[PDB]
Amino acid sequence: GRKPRGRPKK
DNA sequence: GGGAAATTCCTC
DNA sequence: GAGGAATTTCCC
Repeated sequence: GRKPRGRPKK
């Protein structure tokens, strides 16, 4: 749904 | 535990 | 519709 603002996971 | 980068969400 | 701005995570 709504993905917060951040750097992708490893 | 600090500095740097990627993707996302919103406006015009 | 494309660009600009804000927030979060990773490596050493």
